Amino acid sequence: MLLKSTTRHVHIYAGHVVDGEVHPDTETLTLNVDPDNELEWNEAALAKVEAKFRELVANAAGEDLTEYNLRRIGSDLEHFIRSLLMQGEIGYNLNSRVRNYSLGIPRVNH
Amino acid sequence: PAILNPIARPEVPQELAENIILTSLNDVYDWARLSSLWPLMYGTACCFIEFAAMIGSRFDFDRFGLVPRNSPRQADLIITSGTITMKMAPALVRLYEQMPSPKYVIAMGACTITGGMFSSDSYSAVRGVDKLIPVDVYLPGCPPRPEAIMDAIVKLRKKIANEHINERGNLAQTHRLFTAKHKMKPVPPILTGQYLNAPSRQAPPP
Amino acid sequence: MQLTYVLILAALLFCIGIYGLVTSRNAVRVLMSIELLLNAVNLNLIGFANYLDGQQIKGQVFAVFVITVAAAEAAVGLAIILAIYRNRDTVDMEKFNLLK
Amino acid sequence: GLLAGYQFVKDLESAGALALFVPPEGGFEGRYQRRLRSKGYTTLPMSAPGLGDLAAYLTQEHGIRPAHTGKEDIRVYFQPPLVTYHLENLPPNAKGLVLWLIDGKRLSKQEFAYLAQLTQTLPKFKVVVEVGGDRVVRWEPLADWVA
Amino acid sequence: VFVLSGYEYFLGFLIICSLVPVLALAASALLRPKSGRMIRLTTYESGMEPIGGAWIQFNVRYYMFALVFVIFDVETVFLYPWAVAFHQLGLLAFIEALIFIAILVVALVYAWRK
Amino acid sequence: IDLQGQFISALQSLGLSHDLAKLLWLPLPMLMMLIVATVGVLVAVWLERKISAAVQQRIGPEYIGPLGILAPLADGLKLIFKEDVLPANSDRWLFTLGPAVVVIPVFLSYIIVPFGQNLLISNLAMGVFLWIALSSIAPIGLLMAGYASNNKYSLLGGLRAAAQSISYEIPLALAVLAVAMMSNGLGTVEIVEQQSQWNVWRQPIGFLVFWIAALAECERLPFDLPEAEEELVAGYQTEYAGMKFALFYLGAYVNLVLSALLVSVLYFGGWSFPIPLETINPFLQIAFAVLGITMTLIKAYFFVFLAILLRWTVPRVRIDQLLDLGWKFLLPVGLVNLLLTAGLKLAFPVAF
Amino acid sequence: MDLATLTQTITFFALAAAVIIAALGVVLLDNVVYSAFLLGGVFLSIAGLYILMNADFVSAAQILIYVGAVNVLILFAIMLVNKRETYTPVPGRWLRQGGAAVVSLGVFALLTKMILQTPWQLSSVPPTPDSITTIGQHFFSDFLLPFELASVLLLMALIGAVVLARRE
Ligand code: SF4
Repeated sequence: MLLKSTTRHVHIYAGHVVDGEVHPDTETLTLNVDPDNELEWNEAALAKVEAKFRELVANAAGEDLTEYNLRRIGSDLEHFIRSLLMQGEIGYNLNSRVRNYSLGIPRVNH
Repeated sequence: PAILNPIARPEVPQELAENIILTSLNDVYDWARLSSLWPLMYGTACCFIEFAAMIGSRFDFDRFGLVPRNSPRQADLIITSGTITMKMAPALVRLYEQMPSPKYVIAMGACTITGGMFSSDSYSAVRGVDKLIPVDVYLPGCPPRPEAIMDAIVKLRKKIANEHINERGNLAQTHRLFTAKHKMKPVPPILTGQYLNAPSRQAPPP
Repeated sequence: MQLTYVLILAALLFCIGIYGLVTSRNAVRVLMSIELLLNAVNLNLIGFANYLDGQQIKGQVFAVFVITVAAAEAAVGLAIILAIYRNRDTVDMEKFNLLK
Repeated sequence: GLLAGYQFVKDLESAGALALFVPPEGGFEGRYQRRLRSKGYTTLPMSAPGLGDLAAYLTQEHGIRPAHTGKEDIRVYFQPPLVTYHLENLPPNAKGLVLWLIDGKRLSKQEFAYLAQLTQTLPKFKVVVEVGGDRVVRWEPLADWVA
Repeated sequence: VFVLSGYEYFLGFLIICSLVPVLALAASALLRPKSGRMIRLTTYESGMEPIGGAWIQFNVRYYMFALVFVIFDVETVFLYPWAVAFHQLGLLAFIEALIFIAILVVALVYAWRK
Repeated sequence: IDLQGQFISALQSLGLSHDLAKLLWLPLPMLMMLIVATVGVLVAVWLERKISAAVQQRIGPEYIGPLGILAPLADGLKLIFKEDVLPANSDRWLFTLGPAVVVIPVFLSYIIVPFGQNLLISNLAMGVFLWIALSSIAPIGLLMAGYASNNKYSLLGGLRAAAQSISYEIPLALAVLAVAMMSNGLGTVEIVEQQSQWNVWRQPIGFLVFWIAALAECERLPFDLPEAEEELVAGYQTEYAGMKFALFYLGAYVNLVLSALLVSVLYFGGWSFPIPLETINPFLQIAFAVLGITMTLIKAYFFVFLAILLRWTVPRVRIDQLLDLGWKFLLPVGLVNLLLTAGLKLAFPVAF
Repeated sequence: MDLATLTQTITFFALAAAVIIAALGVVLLDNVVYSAFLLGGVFLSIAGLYILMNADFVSAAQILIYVGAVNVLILFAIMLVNKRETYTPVPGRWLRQGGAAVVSLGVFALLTKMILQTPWQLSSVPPTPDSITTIGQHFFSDFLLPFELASVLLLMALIGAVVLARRE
């Protein structure tokens, strides 16, 4: 059965989405960055997140398949997203939905 | 690096409607989903006991139409009631996401919007449910007066009315998804039955 | 609406029930076809009762006894199938060949 | 009433600052907010019990000092103004930036007068305040209801 | 020939009652969010995910009652015209039907003692 | 006033093919009974919702409308507006067809409830027996909802819904056989025109039998095991979210209303302010029609009231304490009542 | 040439098409649960066909016993014996079908050759509506032995199934 790490705007599983199911395979490691649209994504920053994920699974993982490890990966991605969202690549969506600043309020960098 | 955590400056703004026959029907739509919010009995700590006292007869919440419901699928609201440890959190995302789309959230307590007292020197608490699901209304206070929950529901009801019917595009999920082969040596599940049928309980060793 | 096509429809259920009676792989799927056959005969009887012998219906009573006995016999059949499922642990009717 | 048009929007565009006397159920006021969003206005409610001088959070740039809990010694964030930032993050075809305040009872006369005077200056900006009360949703200019 | 008089409402009402579900349910898809198909399709096992294997450990605890129900439910169909004709019949058909009922009661006692 | 006659004649005066005229009067009562059925559902929901608050020193909805009058309106409109979800391995045909199967026959059984003489749809010579028949179709829909769901949690509690519904139909049948003795047949008009000055006094036992077997149609907290919220969450319903759950909800309450109306017509009568009515003329017919309708609704309301009032007085029973009512208290007693009524009609054929 | 006889005709052909289609669904579909529900559909359609033929009691009884009780019993017995239906094919899986088909088809034609050749006795008299009092009279005038003897039939069937499915 699945072994997942469901934070906000990072959901990681251990199967292969065929049409909307997941089908745990033990080796596919899907990802679902920001489903709820807390952030407005570009084509570049999202690729940076993708590459971080790829070089964070393969480059440093050779131990068991616990939820501990996937949760650690999700934490590293959710900190990388802070970095992208502070530096100013991506930003909040502003839409008339919730607008809760889960990551941070806007600063000015004095 | 000039305005950190910025706003995105959208375009193609919203293309709202203006005719009266549709906006009155929108008012009926919102009033209907409004005045019959059906919560989910989700209890983890004393916030649930105040929610239970809210069920009671000193002051119910059956009026303005709330039925405490037991399953997520029939439900419309998670009044998040208690602390969210790091071992029950997926058992909350799997209750939230496993629910129909026009659904709302209330975060009662301080142990579930910043971790409260357990926001420091704790190693198993989630310091805010707003980093698990999109909280829609916040009310503070470890155990709050359960009539304050009805203030939060007043404040949530005047936000359901703030919605529009040609605006349900901000209600689905985009699923920006990927795949990655790996090598992490799967282990067997050590979480089964076998509490008394295990050989070691019926076996004083040598 | 005529007697002729009622008889033909019943005969067609009879044919289909035979097809399901010979084609069956399972063992619970045979009683279903048998019940179809019994339904067909009931249908013939009711047709005869309406058209041929009306002022004293006499085939409707016989159909009552038919549905009675068919229910009882289906009960007993499923009881037997529950028991063979205990030993062989299947209902693949082509595994019940104890002769060569 | 049971059905209302867009005269609320005209009253708001005329006066600049209204004061809703909705009931204490919060079920029959968000529709007028919708009628505003149905025109081009964009909203931001930010719950006055939590606003300070109302010249530092709206006009000027102020310093928010988050919660340290023994860890992470005192630090500022300097969030920008609420009225010169959302007003610049509008879409292109934006008529204005209305301002909603849920709990207005807790505020005082002085900042009511300030918010009223702030409608004329800083043009594309309007105000509404939900001062709870009457059993029928009626409104009044916010220059009135004071002095 | 059709002597039942009292139908021609059963038909149309079977139609309209088979048409309320399909129509109240078709008046939902016209106005509702669409599918949300990734993880909202999973099966409710109280927050946690299902274990696996997923069998039931079947039992006769619900079969045998259906069996005896089939018996005693076939039986009642022999009693409605008895009750309805009890005006016309009188005696020697009550004596002749309490035999039926007594043998039924013997079956009931058999199922009861087990 | 024979409204059928004037409707057909006035419509036959401008032509329209008199057979076609007799054809075009069909849908009017056929939808009027749907109107009063839906209204009875709304009333039953509001009644339970306020009386379950009176029992507890509580106050039900008063902010929806004046007094919660518009609460089930909100519920229904919402459940229209909600998303529907079809879980992973569940079947597509059976899932959205279970609730239809369990809901339809309860509506279809409204072709026998009188509300007044010649103020019903098509008095069938079979009548109540057709209700006993159509009520046995619900377990198929329940098992459909159980099988058409990967939720073992559901199927484990959908089989016990086809264990009580398949258990409280035999005494439900015997208690109405005991009425078929008296009334020369099975039609409701004949069950009730036998009362001209009531069967409860002569069926003091079958009343309890019918009324316990009707409450226990997967309805009320004395049993309602397949929706045992505390034992196992909503049983077979927990995967039904939008309008399908509304179909189940509707079905429960409308079946309760049908049970109340049917106890009224069987044992008390949808007429008959208890004096021998018709001892005291269109303007008088329109008066006694209203009087009979009103008294019918009085008795139906009293039974709805008692039914909902057991829900908050009577903790549930596991499954063995339940099925030891059927075949051990309702079925032997129903047989005894049947034999008693038979013997008494044989000895004392007068009064029956 | 009428509206009242036209509804009977249309209803009859609709019910007959439903019967045939649902029986073919019972017999041809690989999954058996669908077959059981379609069998219930067959039973309902046949109960609706009987009403056209002036049999209402037996129709309600078919709806009360077969679909009500027997079909539920089959829906229990089927999940009693579901194990993912892991059946490997045989080489002659087609052969048997073909044989059955032609055999079955022949019978139909043969029966049809009878049904259209023999001069039935239509007996033009209006039937009787009271098809329930008459059956009561026949259970105690003509067909009394089957009543009294189906009693012990049901007893014996209960005694049999109770001691053939018992778990021991
Ligand atoms: S916030 Fe207070 S009431 Fe809520 S769980 Fe924490 S300590 Fe308990």
